[PDB]
Amino acid sequence: REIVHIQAGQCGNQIGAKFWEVISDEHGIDPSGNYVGDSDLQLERISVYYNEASSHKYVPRAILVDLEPGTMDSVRSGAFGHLFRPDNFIFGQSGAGNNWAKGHYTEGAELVDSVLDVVRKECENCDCLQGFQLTHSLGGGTGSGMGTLLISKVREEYPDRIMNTFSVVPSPKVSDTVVEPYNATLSIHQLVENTDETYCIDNEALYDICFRTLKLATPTYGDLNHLVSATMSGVTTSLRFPGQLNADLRKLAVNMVPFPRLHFFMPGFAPLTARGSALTVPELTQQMFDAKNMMAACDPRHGRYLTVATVFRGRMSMKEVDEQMLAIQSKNSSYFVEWIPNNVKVAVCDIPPRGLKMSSTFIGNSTAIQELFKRISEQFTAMFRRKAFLHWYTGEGMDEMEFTEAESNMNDLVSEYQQYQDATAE
Amino acid sequence: DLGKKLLEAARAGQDDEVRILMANGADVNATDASGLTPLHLAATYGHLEIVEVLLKHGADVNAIDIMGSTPLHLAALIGHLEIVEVLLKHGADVNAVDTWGDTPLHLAAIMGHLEIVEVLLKHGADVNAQDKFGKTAFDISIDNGNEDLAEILQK
Amino acid sequence: MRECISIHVGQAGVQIGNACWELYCLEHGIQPDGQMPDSFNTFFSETGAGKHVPRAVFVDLEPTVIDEVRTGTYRQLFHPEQLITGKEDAANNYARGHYTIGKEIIDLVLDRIRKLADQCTGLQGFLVFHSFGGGTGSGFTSLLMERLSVDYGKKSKLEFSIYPAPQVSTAVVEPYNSILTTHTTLEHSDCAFMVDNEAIYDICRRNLDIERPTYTNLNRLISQIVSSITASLRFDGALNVDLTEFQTNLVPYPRIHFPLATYAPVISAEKAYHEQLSVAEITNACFEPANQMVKCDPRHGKYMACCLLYRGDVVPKDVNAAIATIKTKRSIQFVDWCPTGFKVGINYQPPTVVPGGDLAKVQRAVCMLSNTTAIAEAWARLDHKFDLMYAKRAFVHWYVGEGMEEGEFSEAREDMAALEKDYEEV
Ligand SMILES: Nc1nc2c(ncn2[C@@H]2O[C@H](COP(=O)(O)OP(=O)(O)OP(=O)(O)O)[C@@H](O)[C@H]2O)c(=O)[nH]1
Ligand SMILES: Nc1nc2c(ncn2[C@@H]2O[C@H](COP(=O)(O)OP(=O)(O)O)[C@@H](O)[C@H]2O)c(=O)[nH]1
Ligand SMILES: COC(=O)Nc1nc2ccc(C(=O)c3ccccc3)cc2[nH]1
Ligand SMILES: [Cl-]
Ligand SMILES: [Cl-]
Ligand SMILES: [Mg+2]
Repeated sequence: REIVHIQAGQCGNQIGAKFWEVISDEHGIDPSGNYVGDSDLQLERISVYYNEASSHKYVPRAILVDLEPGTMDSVRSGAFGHLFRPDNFIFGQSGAGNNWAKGHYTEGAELVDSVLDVVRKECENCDCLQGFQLTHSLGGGTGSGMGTLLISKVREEYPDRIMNTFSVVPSPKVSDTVVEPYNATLSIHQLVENTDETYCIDNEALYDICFRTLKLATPTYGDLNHLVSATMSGVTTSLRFPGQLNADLRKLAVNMVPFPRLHFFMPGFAPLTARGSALTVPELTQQMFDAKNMMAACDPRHGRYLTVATVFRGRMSMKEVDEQMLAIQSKNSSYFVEWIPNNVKVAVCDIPPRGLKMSSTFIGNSTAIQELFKRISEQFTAMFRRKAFLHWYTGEGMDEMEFTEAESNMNDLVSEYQQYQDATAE
Repeated sequence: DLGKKLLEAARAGQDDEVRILMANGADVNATDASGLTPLHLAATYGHLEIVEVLLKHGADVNAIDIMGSTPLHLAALIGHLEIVEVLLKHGADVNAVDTWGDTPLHLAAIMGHLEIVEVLLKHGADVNAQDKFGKTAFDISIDNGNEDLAEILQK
Repeated sequence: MRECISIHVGQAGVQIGNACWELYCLEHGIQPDGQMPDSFNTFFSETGAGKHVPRAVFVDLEPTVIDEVRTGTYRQLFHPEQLITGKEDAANNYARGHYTIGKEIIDLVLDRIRKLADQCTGLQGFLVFHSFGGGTGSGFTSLLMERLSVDYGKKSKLEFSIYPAPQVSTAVVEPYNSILTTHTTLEHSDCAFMVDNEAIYDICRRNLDIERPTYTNLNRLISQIVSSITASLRFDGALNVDLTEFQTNLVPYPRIHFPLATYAPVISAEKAYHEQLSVAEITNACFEPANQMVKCDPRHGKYMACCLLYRGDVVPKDVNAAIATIKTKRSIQFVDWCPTGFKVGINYQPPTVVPGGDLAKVQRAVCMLSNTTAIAEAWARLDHKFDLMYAKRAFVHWYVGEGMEEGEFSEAREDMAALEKDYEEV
């Protein structure tokens, strides 16, 4: 039933705040916690993300974490900033300086226990805890370094709970800091072993969408986060609203993850809109299979789909949906592995998102995601070959062979995808 | 030894401690264990004022470490645009190849330093230079779908 | 008067049990509160207040579905202690339903069943409703069947099993669960009536003019067929008067205990003035594949047994004449070691249809239960989907992580291979 949300670091807290603004509006929740909605459907599954306080007040089951005090002040200044439980703000004083080592072994380790005490308090309150949800970047130090430390500590305490992450992947197009490949490679190692699902939210792709499709000369983090919050809203639709699907996180992962290490998804969304600016079902179905709509800078046609889940939101003909979805598979039958029968599934929710009569969200488990990891591995290897900036990490206790291991594990993952990309039914 | 102290002073960016060490005869072209010189380290960590001072006093702009890395390789990898321009102005080999077959254009391409890419091209970067896997800088931009970089490499 | 206890496992079982007991009540003139202004005592106990209470248990590992029974029109009908729910479901994982989560509630389910059996003067056995694809309908059912064979060794056990169809399912692991539960249940079940959701789906579309059938559309049609299969147990007829007789008339060999059901006529409620179909017409429709519960071609197979269960205004002489015509048909080939004959039962009550359903009233209807080798085609389809996924070990880690050994996959698959061979050797 209940989900415990965590958001770590500057990026984690920023996209995490935007997620709560979006689904709160969908559920008709006031910035003070008061429900002021029209429909009863807005409340059926409200307990999944909201604790039901005394005065008919709904309080996000969210924990906010950061070694930087600044980002916490900015959350409260937001529209819904005072909706969060004050005691669920856990922040250090020093900051992470974009150093994965500082977040994972040094400052982060000093603060991780204080964070788990807050997680435990939220958990014991849950009737039947469904899983954990984390938002964070992989290129920084707090979200990447301390986020993955949090995941492994949460995995120890709650081994039988699902752990999904919305992980933002670094791109030179968004932040120029050149240690991000280090931080992301060290983190992806952690995610491969300790998360059940990971949504690859690639800043490369977010920028390209804004810059080339939405024609935004200079995309801001708000332009990028508009795409992220809309994606996260659709990805969690089946959990938050009544409809065909009644599945918990565990059931959603069981049918999407054929292999334990291949749980990194390509999320997509249609239509793509800029902040403040209706498609047919065929135009919706075509768009979300189109490379331009992917939130991970990968071309699906360069790989093969293992599993695909799509959720349509709005009032629309289910039959027309079934036919279009059928139209794509048979037309592109080669891009879907033939050794997982019926691997493309569809769901519909009559309640559309804010400002749209029609929308659809795409969740792909595609071998083409290896293009993302090969891009990071290439940058990682360019820096690591020249040993540039390693002192920042070895000075924080890290061993140098941790870098070789992360690189090695990164490439084993790439090889796994390529293995199943070439396998046949025979 | 004054060479080790000039190396460390150039890494940390201590401008004043560089000229003092150079005032007591510090080897401007001193090498560490891996063959890096003060100019390698100042260019790696964005210390422009030390880069220019070293070049005014006998620094080999095209010195190479054990792995064949020149100062321009490192400045291009890390993204220091001004340092890249100074080095070229003082005769940096725009097409120096290291032990991995990489040229400064390769490393600027890999790391998405588009401004450096353009500068290197304007100074004669070889678009046909192949690394030890056969990739040119344009191959790298196609393989990782970098449309912005590919357009730059085609003009 | 020998009692029968119905057990409904998982969402599919529960929701189909709802439609069945809904229909049972109407056929015996029982109100939703059990009040009534003899024969049906086999399925309904009788209290001192005159309340007729189903001899039924509903079991699910999460409470969403059974909670609607506890608040629907029939909240008064059932024993409340016979509506049993856990809090966390099997996540479409056979292993969860059988090994980890299922074992946390099995003892309670048995004690509640014992309570019902203690009120039986001569318990015949159990009717078990469940899906193949669900983790509860598969894993917990096979666990329940194993435990019932130990505690009720002499009693008979019948299954109504929902065979998976991609058109109305969002799970990809259903082939696994389907073979796993069949393997471990085969030896503990005396007779099993499989319901192919695709067959019910096509019937709802072709005969009932329903473009997008819901689970309610399917279940009302399914319950109409279950009712006609169990009618003999509730109306003191001549044919199949006790559970033991199902096996005698339909199962010449214990492993080949999957009879094919064919029901006719299915007419849309919009055609309230259709010309009534003769006995000969509805009988010939029992040999049209389009009316069968499992999709397969009996013309390829051979009959080992054949029962015709008529309901309504049916004169025995017209049945003998219609069968006389059927025996000339070349498509109907019996095995050489069986009486080439049809066991006939007639229930002169006019068929009942639920108010709110999609079926027109008819004066006469029939259900043919036949044990044909052709149903092995339905096993072949499942076995093939199983083979494609298990060749790459896809999804297997989900099961191994829930108290199951990988060897059980191949052990179950070999059992299926031996079952297909059993059909070939007949
Ligand atoms: N005919 C029919 N089929 C159903 C119904 N509900 C679910 N199914 C089918 O059953 C399969 C899914 O398994 P469920 O029965 O829903 O799962 P479960 O037994 O509750 O076990 P869990 O995995 O723990 O949820 C799919 O093939 C569905 O198409 C129903 O009401 N009627
Ligand atoms: N989309 C998005 N990405 C961000 C945001 N803030 C930082 N990032 C990315 O995250 C990386 C920097 O990590 P950051 O979260 O700032 O470090 P941390 O605070 O220590 O966890 C860079 O790749 C940034 O592009 C944001 O608001 N939105
Ligand atoms: C907080 O973390 C998550 O929300 N994780 C997550 N995983 C998912 C997988 C699938 C879906 C669907 O919408 C769906 C659509 C059609 C058929 C089946 C499922 C939704 C998911 N959400
Ligand atoms: Cl579907
Ligand atoms: Cl006969
Ligand atoms: Mg269920």
